[PDB]
Amino acid sequence: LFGAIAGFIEGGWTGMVDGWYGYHHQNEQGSGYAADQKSTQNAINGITNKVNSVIEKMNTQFTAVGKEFNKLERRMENLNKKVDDGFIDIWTYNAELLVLLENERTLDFHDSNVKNLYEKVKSQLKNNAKEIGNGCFEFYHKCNDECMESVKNGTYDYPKYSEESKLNREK
Amino acid sequence: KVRDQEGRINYYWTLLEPGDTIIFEANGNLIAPRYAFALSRGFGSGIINSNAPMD
Repeated sequence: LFGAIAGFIEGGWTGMVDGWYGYHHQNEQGSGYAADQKSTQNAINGITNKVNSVIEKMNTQFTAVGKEFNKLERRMENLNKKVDDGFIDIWTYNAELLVLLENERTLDFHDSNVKNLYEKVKSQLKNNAKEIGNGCFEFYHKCNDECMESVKNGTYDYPKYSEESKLNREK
Repeated sequence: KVRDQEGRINYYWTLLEPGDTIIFEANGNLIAPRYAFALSRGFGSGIINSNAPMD
């Protein structure tokens, strides 16, 4: 676990409907909910390949399990029963454990993606913004929709607002 | 000679289904049945070859 989901970020947003991970901004123009398309798309590709790897790795040949034996062949019937029960037990154990462990792999993957998004935004903003907990940043400068979109796609231009942020911070 | 004897007795068995008859015809060399066993069957089990106490 990485501490983002059910961690320093408490709960999810029912408002964000276009993706798994994303931002919620609040400016003078208004607030919103935008999903991070790059991280969400990477997660979608990974989860799709995991599901496909689980499904398509099972290949079988045409077989018929059922067999019939007479009364004088009971060692036959018992051996057939043994092979059938053994295969069923092995497959049941394997399937249950595989699902159990892959659920933890998927949830950890989502937690890591959220934390990585948080760290990316933090490294972009540097000291131009303050961390106020809950995965939430407060800007020392004045941002419009261009600034918010710039933070979102990954082209923030810290030097543009460095001076104003310094003036507002040291006050 | 085995068990003091040279002659041999071959032992045979079969399971009569409920609602069936067995007919023995013999002009000699018959070791006839005297006691039979009505056998209701159960779960598959086995025979353990051991020398251990029983509790």
